[PDB]
Amino acid sequence: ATPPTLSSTVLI
Amino acid sequence: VDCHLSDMLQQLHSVNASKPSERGLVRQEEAEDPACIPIFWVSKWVDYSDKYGLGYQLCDNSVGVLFNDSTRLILYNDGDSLQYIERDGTESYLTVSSHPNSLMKKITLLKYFRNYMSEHLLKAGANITPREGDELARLPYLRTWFRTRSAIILHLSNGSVQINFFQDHTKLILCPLMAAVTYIDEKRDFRTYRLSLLEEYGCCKELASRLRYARTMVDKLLSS
Repeated sequence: ATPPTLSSTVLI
Repeated sequence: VDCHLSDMLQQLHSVNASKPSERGLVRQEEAEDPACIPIFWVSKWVDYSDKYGLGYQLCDNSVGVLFNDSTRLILYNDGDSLQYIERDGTESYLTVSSHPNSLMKKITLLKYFRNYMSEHLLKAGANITPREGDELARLPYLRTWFRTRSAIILHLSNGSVQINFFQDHTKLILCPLMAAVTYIDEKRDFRTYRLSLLEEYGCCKELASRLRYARTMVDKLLSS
């Protein structure tokens, strides 16, 4: 799986 | 819902010209309006622009993708109903259960984007409750978007403009039909203000700064 360029706030 | 950007630009010009953070006593709380809360906004998004495009989730749990070829595929919150928008803007309504073989590739991509967002990302404004008839409203799609060193700008088909600031996670949702602005602050507090009332009562330097930035962003959307 290739990670995206950018994304919104990730879960914690 | 086309000529809405120019209305938003005029509304922003009006509020910014009034210098709202420069009042004798700013009474921002008096500019609040709960009746102006937006029905739709982008709760999650993923940038895969190098090869596929931008995936996003709306607050109603519907997912969409704006592909690199400038086409859009939207999956309704039921997980079967689909909406496909061509570059010209022509809409087509289909289902996953009975989909044309022509969309197999784009549907597969949307399902990957949907699964990524579900597994990895936090839902913005998750605490907000929907009103009595909001579910019948026309589901908007992402018209256009762009990134800056400070924010992501999202322009919806219903005329609304969303600005998500990277550094402090603050967000603006501008609705031109209601001439209102929703601000989600650092403490994740969700407040909606009438723009004509921010002119009347003023606001904090924080919000006033975001509104000046918003005017620059709307100008960029209109020039594009």
